Amino acid sequence: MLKNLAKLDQTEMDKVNVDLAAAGVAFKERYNMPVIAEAVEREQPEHLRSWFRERLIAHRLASVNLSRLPYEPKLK
Repeated sequence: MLKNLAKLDQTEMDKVNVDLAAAGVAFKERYNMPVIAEAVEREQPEHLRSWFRERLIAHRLASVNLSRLPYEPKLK
């Protein structure tokens, strides 16, 4: 109703944060700069290891697409 703590929930955002790390691993194409597949993997809590894996496919799509919607202008 008001308290809304259940929304921000450290676990809720934990889940969202893990994907970002996964995306970072997709920066392995950009391995012309430093990317540690070990680190990202180990940064993700083994508990939800599957989540990293599943998200990895998602981030693979997002890596190969290139698009991703960067900055660009585009304003009404």
